[PDB]
Amino acid sequence: GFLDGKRILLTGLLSNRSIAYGIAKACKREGAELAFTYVGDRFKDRITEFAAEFGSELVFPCDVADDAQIDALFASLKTHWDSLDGLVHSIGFAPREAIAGDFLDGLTRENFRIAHDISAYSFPALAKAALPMLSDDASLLTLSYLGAERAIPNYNTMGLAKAALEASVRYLAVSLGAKGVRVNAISAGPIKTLAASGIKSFGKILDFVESNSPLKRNVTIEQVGNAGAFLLSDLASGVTAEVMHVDSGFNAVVGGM
Amino acid sequence: GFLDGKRILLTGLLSNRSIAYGIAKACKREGAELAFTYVGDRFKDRITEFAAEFGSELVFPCDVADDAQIDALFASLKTHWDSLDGLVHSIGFAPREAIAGDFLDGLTRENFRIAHDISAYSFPALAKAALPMLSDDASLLTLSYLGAERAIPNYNTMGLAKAALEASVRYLAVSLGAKGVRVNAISAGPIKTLAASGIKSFGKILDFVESNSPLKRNVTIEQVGNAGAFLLSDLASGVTAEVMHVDSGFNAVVGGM
Amino acid sequence: GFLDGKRILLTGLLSNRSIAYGIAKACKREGAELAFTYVGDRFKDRITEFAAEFGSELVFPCDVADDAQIDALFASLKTHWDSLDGLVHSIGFAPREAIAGDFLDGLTRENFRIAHDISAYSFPALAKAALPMLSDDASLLTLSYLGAERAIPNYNTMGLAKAALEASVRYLAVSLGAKGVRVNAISAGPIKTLAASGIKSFGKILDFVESNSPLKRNVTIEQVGNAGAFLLSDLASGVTAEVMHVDSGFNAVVGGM
Amino acid sequence: GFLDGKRILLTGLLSNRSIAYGIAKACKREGAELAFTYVGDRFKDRITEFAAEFGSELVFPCDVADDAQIDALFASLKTHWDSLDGLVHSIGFAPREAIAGDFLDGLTRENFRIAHDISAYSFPALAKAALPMLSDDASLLTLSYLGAERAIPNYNTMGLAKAALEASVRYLAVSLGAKGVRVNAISAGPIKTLAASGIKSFGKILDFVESNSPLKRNVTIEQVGNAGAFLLSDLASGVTAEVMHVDSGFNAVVGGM
Ligand SMILES: NC(=O)c1ccc[n+]([C@@H]2O[C@H](COP(=O)([O-])OP(=O)(O)OC[C@H]3O[C@@H](n4cnc5c(N)ncnc54)[C@H](O)[C@@H]3O)[C@@H](O)[C@H]2O)c1
Ligand SMILES: NC(=O)c1ccc[n+]([C@@H]2O[C@H](COP(=O)([O-])OP(=O)(O)OC[C@H]3O[C@@H](n4cnc5c(N)ncnc54)[C@H](O)[C@@H]3O)[C@@H](O)[C@H]2O)c1
Ligand SMILES: NC(=O)c1ccc[n+]([C@@H]2O[C@H](COP(=O)([O-])OP(=O)(O)OC[C@H]3O[C@@H](n4cnc5c(N)ncnc54)[C@H](O)[C@@H]3O)[C@@H](O)[C@H]2O)c1
Ligand SMILES: NC(=O)c1ccc[n+]([C@@H]2O[C@H](COP(=O)([O-])OP(=O)(O)OC[C@H]3O[C@@H](n4cnc5c(N)ncnc54)[C@H](O)[C@@H]3O)[C@@H](O)[C@H]2O)c1
Ligand SMILES: CCCCCCc1cc(O)c(Oc2ccccc2C)cc1F
Ligand SMILES: CCCCCCc1cc(O)c(Oc2ccccc2C)cc1F
Ligand SMILES: CCCCCCc1cc(O)c(Oc2ccccc2C)cc1F
Ligand SMILES: CCCCCCc1cc(O)c(Oc2ccccc2C)cc1F
Repeated sequence: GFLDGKRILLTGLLSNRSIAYGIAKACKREGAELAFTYVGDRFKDRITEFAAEFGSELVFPCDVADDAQIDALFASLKTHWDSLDGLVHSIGFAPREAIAGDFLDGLTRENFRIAHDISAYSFPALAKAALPMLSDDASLLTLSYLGAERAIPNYNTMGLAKAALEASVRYLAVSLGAKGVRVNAISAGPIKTLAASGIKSFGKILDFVESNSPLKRNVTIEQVGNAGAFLLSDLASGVTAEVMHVDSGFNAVVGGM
Repeated sequence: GFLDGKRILLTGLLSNRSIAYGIAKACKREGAELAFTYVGDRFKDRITEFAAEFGSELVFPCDVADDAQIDALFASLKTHWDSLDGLVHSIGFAPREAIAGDFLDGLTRENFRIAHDISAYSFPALAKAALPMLSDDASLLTLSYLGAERAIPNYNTMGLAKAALEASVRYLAVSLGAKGVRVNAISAGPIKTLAASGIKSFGKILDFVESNSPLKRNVTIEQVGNAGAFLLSDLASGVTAEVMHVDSGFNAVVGGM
Repeated sequence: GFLDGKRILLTGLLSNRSIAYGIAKACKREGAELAFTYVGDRFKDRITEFAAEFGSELVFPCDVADDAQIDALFASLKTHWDSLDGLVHSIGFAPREAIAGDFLDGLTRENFRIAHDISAYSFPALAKAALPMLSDDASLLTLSYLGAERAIPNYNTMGLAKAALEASVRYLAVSLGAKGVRVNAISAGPIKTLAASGIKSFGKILDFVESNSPLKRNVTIEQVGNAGAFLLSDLASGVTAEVMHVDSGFNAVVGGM
Repeated sequence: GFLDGKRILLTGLLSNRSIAYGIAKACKREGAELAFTYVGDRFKDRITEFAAEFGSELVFPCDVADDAQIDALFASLKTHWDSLDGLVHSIGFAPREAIAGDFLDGLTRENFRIAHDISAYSFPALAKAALPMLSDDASLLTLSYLGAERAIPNYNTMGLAKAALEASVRYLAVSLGAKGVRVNAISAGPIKTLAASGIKSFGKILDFVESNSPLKRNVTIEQVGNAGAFLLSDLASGVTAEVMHVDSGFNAVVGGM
């Protein structure tokens, strides 16, 4: 397959509906060797099973709020892999009130700080910590959403954090590019994941995308997974600093009128 | 003039080269009544003189790192003005290392936090605190830079923060818009201000814009000031959620080849 | 006013609902001297009355399909004005079928040709013909619509032509910029004009913008007019190659969900 | 491979440096069956050899200036293939003067017409003619350049045509999407092809991209080819109406300062 030999670390594989699961499944199909992170000792068994499904026993704890855990992740990974070819950042968080209702009602300094710390900062932070072991042709991928580009109801503080995240893709691409490393994002359409059980204006958004997207259907984690596998692969060696929409074309229309 | 009767609070007027000074001068010319903020007791005399130049004695301290000072600013302003028609956010900061050299070398969690706190969060934070006294036709303006949209050498962490800031313009526009309040940014070209004495890759950027911009010249604080006055005025009542480039058209070209 | 002394030629003033009428009214208020074009001998009396309303008797025929008429327009204007400070291009056309229903059903080579000839080519063609008499600080303005940027139902072939038009703003800005001339567009929201009595999916779009735009209201020709006057004026001397949205912020949201 | 069974028609394969050749080579590797167009009887032998290199004897004449040839192309193809799964539009032309020097000097109505007819109109025209035989999961791909988005010296009239072309990608995506057909573009970086021997400001642009792109290298037809194969494949079933940059990240920076 087109990822034969590539060794890829995936964050954010929480359930079999996680975007990271679709990415994991596609990467495994195309021949990659995988390793996985988790947060909280209670998910250790679950992530261990997922890893074994993908022929892997490489699982490591990493709460990205913690500098020591970020450093320890790569120290641990390095005892198995002398080099890293891929990194999937599929991590996000904002306090409930900061992604519900009116943008200002949910705005506080702490809510802003946490959302940007976990959803934006953590991507280049992982990149920096991984750098000494990145292969020259490594590829780093993060996940964003159209709320970074345009105001979408309820997305609120997460829209700000995703905008910073997309900017980080561009600055990372420049920092790491002379070495040969690529950095991209996928702007994925709505998919019913665990994170989506935050606000269900989600049902409304899901219906709207199905009705108004050019393909008249919502995307799947298989479709996002395949796009992800592509970006992580040498097939995409000409592509960096890109935010690729995998959203049935929804971003490109004015819908609903 | 086209701002007759409008009462406008300006942050960030540090010296007579400040972008806020150009905005202040243009607003005053067009008939606005002005008030000003400052940071640190040592600038109290200087900002007091600027205010008097613009026919004003309304000066208030406000370090935007401090919730109590943000709240106290509007409590103080309210003892003079029962309503606020305009707000100019012309504030930014990142630690020196976070806007010099390689993006990852200057990246730390604290540097990221501070840059986003001061340069991005503070805009909607001031908006929220001002809201109870905003007039229905009020207009809020912030200042951004092309580094939000594309990777520019040295801008680094500030590029991420400005991207979040531009997103905040869109979410603020939605939150405040049903009331009638407008929220916009100007993406200004390089201008030799006190903030510009950070990294002088500035001389290089300044030369490059002069050589490659469509108008073959750098912008002035008078030009940014006039665009600002326009946005704060009822002339711009159809315009909100916009990031307007005032940069001699530089953003629209691929230059230097 | 801020256009005192400026001499501005306006195309496209067809009725008192025309966007050009709002622009004309705003320019006249701010002190400009106006001249006007028309198409077809039957509109000569009507445009003559409009011109007199704005203190002008300067009216000239110009079908932009015709090279000879474009050249003759400026020869005629030059017998009155030795220089031209402003040009408003507020002209568009596509055959009915090319802006109704399915994009491919209405697509023919001739429909494509006509739409691009009249709606896109004519802007830089007028600029080129005007160039020998343009003042160094002249300002050229055209009108576009969000359908250039994103696919909007029914807009179809006009979306392609407006995309080419917006590109022409950028290339014109470079060509004319070293002289000092500025070139911009306003991307206006829907306004019930004569052109809007093409397809009334217009009623639907109008309702959708009112319901979903940040300001929760449609724009007016007064609002587009004032933005236009600003762009044509020295207030906007820092602004070129820009496509400014005057659409109540509608472009910046994902609405309707 | 990931295009096994897919039947793909490629236009624009002129020499072994053509972007279409890289696309052809990648599609063939991934298992596609190919057919090819050519213009002018003198290239019949050359295109016949290329086709045989890719295991094909399916070659057809098609000058896209001619409606009858467009219709005859698909009538001919249909005698071999009852369905079409992919279409690569890798065609462009503007008269020499319209892509050299100053934008207005090279601007004429005929130059504008020809550039838009051949470089923009021809894409949806081929789509419309192919439609009756397109498979439900078909994928249509065109090639664009950054000059559509920003003004690049010399690109001039072709910048306008590529902007219209990118808009056509969005309108085509909507028209064909309910059926299930996808439509995308690749915005490729400079590559030394036969078309590039127009103006050699090309050497300058090539050097500039190598020096300033994040990956510090120019793209290859292999890299554009692989991205193309991806877009034409079911791996990209979630992706439509997209303009994907394959340009070493050059679009995402401000370079050269
Ligand atoms: N589901 C969608 O509709 C959608 C659309 C566009 C983008 N995205 C993005 O895709 C990414 C994945 O989300 P998802 O949809 O797969 O939902 P998910 O719940 O399956 O994945 C979210 C992950 O974030 C991880 N996470 C949260 N806080 C963390 C921390 N402090 N340290 C480490 N990990 C942490 C969680 O463990 C979880 O694995 C997110 O960035 C999300 O923003 C999702
Ligand atoms: N000068 C340029 O080239 C340029 C270009 C584009 C955008 N901008 C932006 O314009 C805005 C104004 O900068 P400037 O160029 O006028 O330089 P400046 O130094 O004159 O203004 C910066 C202001 O930020 C204020 N500030 C910093 N920390 C603060 C805090 N904690 N609380 C309150 N105020 C604080 C300073 O007091 C100062 O008044 C900034 O947002 C800047 O990012 C500047
Ligand atoms: N009305 C809207 O909702 C809206 C929104 C965005 C942009 N626009 C654009 O604003 C501009 C003005 O349109 P409008 O809304 O004021 O409607 P309008 O009917 O009042 O103006 C259209 C003008 O195009 C002129 N025109 C058509 N063919 C011509 C030719 N061959 N030569 C010279 N002039 C010709 C007509 O004479 C008419 O004056 C157009 O470019 C339009 O695309 C309109
Ligand atoms: N080479 C680059 O740097 C570059 C960069 C970005 C985009 N592009 C685009 O990629 C596409 C392919 O160009 P290329 O670089 O492979 O150069 P090329 O010369 O190899 O391909 C151009 C093709 O256009 C075809 N063509 C011209 N007129 C035609 C007509 N009337 N009917 C049918 N075909 C016609 C030619 O036959 C030729 O095959 C073009 O659209 C071009 O604009 C090229
Ligand atoms: C807000 C209306 C539409 C949002 C749907 C798309 C979407 C985007 C996401 O970034 C997403 O993941 C998160 C959302 C909020 C907080 C944390 C995460 C991981 C989940 C999700 F369903
Ligand atoms: C990094 C190369 C080009 C940057 C020049 C434009 C510019 C943009 C700015 O946002 C600016 O103001 C700051 C920059 C860094 C940190 C804080 C501020 C206020 C100053 C400034 F000169
Ligand atoms: C297609 C749905 C929304 C379109 C509304 C906005 C609009 C945009 C326009 O560019 C416009 O003017 C024309 C439209 C088609 C053909 C010719 C013109 C001048 C009129 C008009 F009402
Ligand atoms: C104008 C300066 C940079 C242009 C380089 C990239 C490029 C873009 C193209 O679209 C291209 O193909 C054509 C260019 C002009 C006319 C016709 C074609 C096919 C060739 C080409 F080298």
